[PDB]
Amino acid sequence: AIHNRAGQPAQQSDLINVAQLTAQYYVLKPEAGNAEHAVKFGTSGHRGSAGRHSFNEPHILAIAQAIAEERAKNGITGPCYVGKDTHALSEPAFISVLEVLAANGVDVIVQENNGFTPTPAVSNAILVHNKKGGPLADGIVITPSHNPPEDGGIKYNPPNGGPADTNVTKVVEDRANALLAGGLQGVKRISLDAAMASGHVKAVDLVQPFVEGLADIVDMAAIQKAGLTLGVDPLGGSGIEYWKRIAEHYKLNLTLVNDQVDQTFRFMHLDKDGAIRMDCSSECAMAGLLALRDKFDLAFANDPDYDRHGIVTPAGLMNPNHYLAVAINYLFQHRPLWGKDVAVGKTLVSSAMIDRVVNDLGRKLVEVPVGFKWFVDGLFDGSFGFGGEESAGASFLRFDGTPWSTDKDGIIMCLLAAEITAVTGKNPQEHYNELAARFGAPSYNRLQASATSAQKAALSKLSPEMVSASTLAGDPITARLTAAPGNGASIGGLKVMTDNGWFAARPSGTEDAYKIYCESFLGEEHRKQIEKEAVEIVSEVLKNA
Amino acid sequence: AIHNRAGQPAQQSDLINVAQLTAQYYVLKPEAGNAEHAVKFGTSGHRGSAGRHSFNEPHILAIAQAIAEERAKNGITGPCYVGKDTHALSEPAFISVLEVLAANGVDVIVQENNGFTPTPAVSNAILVHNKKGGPLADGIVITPSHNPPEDGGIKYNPPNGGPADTNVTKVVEDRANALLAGGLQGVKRISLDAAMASGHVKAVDLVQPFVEGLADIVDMAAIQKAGLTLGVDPLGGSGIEYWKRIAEHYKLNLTLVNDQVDQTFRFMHLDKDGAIRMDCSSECAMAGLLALRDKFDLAFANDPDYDRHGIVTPAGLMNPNHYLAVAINYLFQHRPLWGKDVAVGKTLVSSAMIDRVVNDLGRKLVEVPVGFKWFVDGLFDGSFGFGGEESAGASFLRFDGTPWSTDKDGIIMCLLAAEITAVTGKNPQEHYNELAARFGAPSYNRLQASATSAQKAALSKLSPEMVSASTLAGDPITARLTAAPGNGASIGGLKVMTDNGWFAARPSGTEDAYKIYCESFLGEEHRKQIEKEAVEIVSEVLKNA
Ligand SMILES: [Mg+2]
Ligand SMILES: [Mg+2]
Repeated sequence: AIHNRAGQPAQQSDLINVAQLTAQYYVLKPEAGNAEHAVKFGTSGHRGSAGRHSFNEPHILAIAQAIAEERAKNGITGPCYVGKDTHALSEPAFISVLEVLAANGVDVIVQENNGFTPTPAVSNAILVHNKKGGPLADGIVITPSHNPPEDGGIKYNPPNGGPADTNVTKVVEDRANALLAGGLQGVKRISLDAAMASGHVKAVDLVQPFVEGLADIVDMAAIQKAGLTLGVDPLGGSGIEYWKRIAEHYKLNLTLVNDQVDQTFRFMHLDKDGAIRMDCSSECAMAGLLALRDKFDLAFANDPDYDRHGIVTPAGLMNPNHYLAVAINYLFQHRPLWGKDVAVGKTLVSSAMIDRVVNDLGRKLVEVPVGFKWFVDGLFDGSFGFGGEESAGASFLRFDGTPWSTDKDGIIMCLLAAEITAVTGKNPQEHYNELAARFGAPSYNRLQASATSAQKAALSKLSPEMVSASTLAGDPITARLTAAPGNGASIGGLKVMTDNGWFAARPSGTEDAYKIYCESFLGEEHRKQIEKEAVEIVSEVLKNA
Repeated sequence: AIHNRAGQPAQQSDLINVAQLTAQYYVLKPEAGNAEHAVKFGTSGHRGSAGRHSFNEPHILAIAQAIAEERAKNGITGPCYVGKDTHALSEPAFISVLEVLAANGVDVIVQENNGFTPTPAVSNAILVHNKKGGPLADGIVITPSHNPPEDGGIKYNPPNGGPADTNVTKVVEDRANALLAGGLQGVKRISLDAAMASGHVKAVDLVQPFVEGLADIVDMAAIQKAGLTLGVDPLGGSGIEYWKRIAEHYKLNLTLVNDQVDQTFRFMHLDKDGAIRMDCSSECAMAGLLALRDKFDLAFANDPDYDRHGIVTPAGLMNPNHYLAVAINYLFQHRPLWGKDVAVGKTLVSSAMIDRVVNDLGRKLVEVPVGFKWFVDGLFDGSFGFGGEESAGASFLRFDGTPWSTDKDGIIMCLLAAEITAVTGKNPQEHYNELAARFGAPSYNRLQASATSAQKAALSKLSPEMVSASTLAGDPITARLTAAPGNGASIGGLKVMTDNGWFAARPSGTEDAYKIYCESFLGEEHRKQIEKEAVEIVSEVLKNA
């Protein structure tokens, strides 16, 4: 809570001019020779804003062309599910995608009545389609997640239903930039009217199959029976009709605390930094729902692409790590059809409460570097029952151990909290309190500082031997890691562990800086000692960089 | 109220998708040969919606080109003041105008910071500019007035500051449609960036000079001294910053009841027909302010272009026709510099209360046909002190009898209500009560019935001798009119008068029907006898063909 208007309702002065920004998509163009305006198409696709010359018609035409080409080269001939969120720029982007996909002879499936579609609803659609064993489906999701109102995003999900990885994204990025440099000569395009008349664009209801399918992944009958008073802040996002449909279809006492869809997102409370950001895990952004927390047994919210979740109880907004540990602890004791081998995916900076829970359940922990990409294959083939990120995104398998969404799914994570409460009679925070009473209440913190460009490079080229420390804050070190133990993938940094605590140091992805994540099960003072020693270790190893 | 939800707050389901509509401006086009998609550029300019292929980039490019050409032909080489309202489609239309005007070498003056500008602010800017006597300025107002959120409009005001008349609009319309049929070949256009770099687009604050200028038309010192508690619903329109600046500059106890600017206009109460229409004279649309009316001595609202006014007191929303009479009766007794050479304008269908007031004051009444256009020249040369129309639009002179706005001005009409209240100690409704006591309370109504295109044609080609009746509802007929007595212009219908009442019949311009406006100073029963006989007279004079 840094900003002085953090947590306060947005004011008119905070808001964008939606129609102007949308005009800018068409009338402004990336600058020849300007790297800031180029396509940057990564793990979350390409994001930017029309007013900054970084999310405009030429970008989306170029990206859509590159995706059409790539998918064809990869032998994908089934439909492309194209979903969009509630950001303003998702509308012009969606149209550009249809124009180019249809021109390249791609069969596109869209939500009818220009509706909105969660990331996991695209993932789920792809998976359900491909299970049929015919021509392969893939998809595009037109969202910048929880970015502010002026931003747009677009990303690709290949036939395994998860985010595209760098083997695809880099080729797409280079191709799109080549097309921009070429004045879009290589872009094939037809008018929106022609695309709709072409037969290549099919409008369907994606909502009902997804909503009815939930019964195959969450215990909707136990939820119904419990008769809980449930609340949701849809945060003006892409799954607002999904929540309404879930309440209707499952006859739940589930109340939307507001039902606003507004491309200025003016209904939002401002985030910690005074911006309008639809972050379901942020206390400031969640101030609206938190002021009503006493009215519900359980409440929740989702970011605009509905791949992330925030869990509220009368006690407040749960810490996302705390919830992951509780979700895992519950699922692995309440999913008998999951094979003995089905494993638990965890990122290296997530809480070691996860480790403790997993060890207690006699289940395999597969620790991976940060990034949901590391869970996709294991969710897909059913070897990971669960994969989550401490950034409040996770997914888990259907009851029968087959995948539901291989991208993160905020809806199943929220409904899982309701299942937990219903089946056990205790909400997820009460469950966390019991974990803390059993194992101790860990103290977690993140630090950051500048590094020179050379130091930042050095930090990602360490070897365990470069670290001679044998103790960390009074305990014997049990591991010094530069690769994730679960999958052997490089951390691009360092993790050091003891039985009582750990730290991980990683370069920042966007600045010449590094971050240190650390956690102690002995408390605040012990954690502060870990911090001091982590900084000492990192300084020593980068001293010559 | 006709619609079940009239006067209710809009629901989400009532709202447009702003970015989609704005995208349609660019990606949809009018259908070649389809008259419904053609430019229709009349008294209010051209209005339509991008979603109906009637307000899209090609229309605006074509109209801007036609205006550039027409103004040059008419010897206008000073700047063009280009103002816009708060409708979504005003944003892309604004950009289109800039691109074409700059391409044509036209100097353009705009409100700084992409701000919004009332119709009368454009009119005033033109007049103030041209009083300096160099190259002539003109203007464009990008507004569809109070039309629903999905609509756009654009209209032209020549150097006399008033709405363009048919001698100009018909020519602009033909040229625009020729350009459309010609695939925009004769349209000169440069990019928005080029237009901004060209030096042809100058941004200024139009607000401050307008606000400071008000002291030369309304008695702001008297209003200040009275210390009234005033309220305003800006109705998310183009003058919202004007009301704020007025309050601050003149140190008034004037509160905005909301300060929303929202291209969905979701804050509105639904109009009589369930649409979202920003009509300041509609009780349904004004339900929000009316709910708050006990909080203020006097309150105001304006339609999005701020050329019309709504006057509220604790008794409710004033009937616009009543307010005109009150405005005239007050002004001509509180404007000593408007000598005997300054007349009162009145349209054909306005109340005969105006006749009574004007006679009582020993002033000249100039009765004109329906249409504000008939007041422009008289306002411009000072020979008309005031001219208003029944739909709550009017203007009047500065204190010294020179023009302020030759288009309708909502701001001066709202502030006049405050001046009346401050100077006299009686609000405008209280003044109407006194007029009713002096002259009787007239009973006014409008009737309509079906008419063949042929009967409507006959209706407009009548002569006084065709009305053989010598009495109307028991009184001798004192006038049988087919031309307006004040300026001799054809009325395109018939008006019959006695000392106690009158009716006027005109063909409908939008339906196969005729309309009869009727009023009696004897009361409702007498008015109904006037109706009966009017229908008989109309039937008779049209029994022909
Ligand atoms: Mg997200
Ligand atoms: Mg208007």
